[PDB]
Amino acid sequence: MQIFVKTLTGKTITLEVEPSDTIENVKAKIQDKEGIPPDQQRLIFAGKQLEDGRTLSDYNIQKESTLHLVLRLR
Amino acid sequence: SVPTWNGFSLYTDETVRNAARYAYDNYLGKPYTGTVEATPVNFGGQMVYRQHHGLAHTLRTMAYAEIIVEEARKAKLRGESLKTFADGRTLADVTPEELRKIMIAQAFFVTGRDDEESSKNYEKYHEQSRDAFLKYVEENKSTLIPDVFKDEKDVKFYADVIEDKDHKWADSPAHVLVNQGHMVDLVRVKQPPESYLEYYFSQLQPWIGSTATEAVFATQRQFFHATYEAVAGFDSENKEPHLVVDGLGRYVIGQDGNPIREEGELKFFSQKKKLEENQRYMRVDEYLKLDEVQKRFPGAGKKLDGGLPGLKEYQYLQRLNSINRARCENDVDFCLGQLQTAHHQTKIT
Repeated sequence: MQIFVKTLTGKTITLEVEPSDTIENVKAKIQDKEGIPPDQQRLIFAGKQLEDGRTLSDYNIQKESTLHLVLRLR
Repeated sequence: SVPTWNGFSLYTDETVRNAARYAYDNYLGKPYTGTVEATPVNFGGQMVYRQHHGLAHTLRTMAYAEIIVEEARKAKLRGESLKTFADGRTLADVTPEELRKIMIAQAFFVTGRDDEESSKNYEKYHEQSRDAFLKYVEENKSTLIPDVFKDEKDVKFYADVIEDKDHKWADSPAHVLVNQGHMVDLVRVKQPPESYLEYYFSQLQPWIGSTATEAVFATQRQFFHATYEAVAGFDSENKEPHLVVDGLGRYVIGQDGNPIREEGELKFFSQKKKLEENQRYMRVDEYLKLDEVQKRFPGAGKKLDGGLPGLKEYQYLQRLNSINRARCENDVDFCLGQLQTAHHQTKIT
């Protein structure tokens, strides 16, 4: 399963994912490709920011879906 | 064809800069007292209370006003026909004295906020923004009246623009510039960037024409770079769902090759309105080659990367994190210097 993470600067992060890696893990997956500390992450889906401890299939994200990555200053 | 200018400019006028200083010293530079994103940041070294709706944001809106009028004047001189108000004037007919009063109003437009709350504090926040503006004028009657504002009726007009109790965002040059100037600054954050750019473009275009509008958003990008704010990317082949900005909705493709229309205009779809099998949301790339969109939006087929050349995501983010961004958010002169530099940059060569 693959999902799409889009940044404001116009980058499309194709992730390799399975239905309920919690949102910590995907934020940890993002840290491994772009080096971004989760401290500074905000993930959005359908206009909703994904609280962690929860997870993907809970937010009903199937294949070929698009998410937004919004960066926080530290 | 165009009103004689004072030599007036946001970057040299002392009155406008004084209002900005005042707005910062007494509001924008103070901690948020609400709770939505009210926590301050120590920009790699110093504090920024209101990173989103703060000093740099406010000054950018004022800078938008300066360039929008500049380009409106050039547009009228080209013989373009711009949208008119009830008194017959266009944005090209804004006087120097009027633009000064507008910018002063702009300086106070978000002073009344207590946090970054989106919705439920709108009236309260603009009332306190209005109150701040009136307090500043009262404390400076001696110098402001009649030399800047003709009288209390003049003062009241701009206090009402700030107040915005009825949302007459097109009633006057003051209304258009204060509201659209505030609005276009959201390009620094909104996604999908293609949807929002097309939207804001179409909001501004009737007032100043396509050529002038392009120059505004091209200049805006440099305003963002100069104030260490994020510059969005644009891809006309973006496959993510198109966002209908007004009402935050969608467009839908049915089983037909075609998109669903009313009776004709494209049918608005709410985010919570569930679909038929074999229907789908319209993608950004699909919306951009819509013939009605192609005709009104010249940047429909463009590809333009965001951020900075040679920097990767976290590198770019770290740049936006630097102490220099904090300096823009805390030093009126420094921020105006940056904006002035970006404003005139194309004119040096």
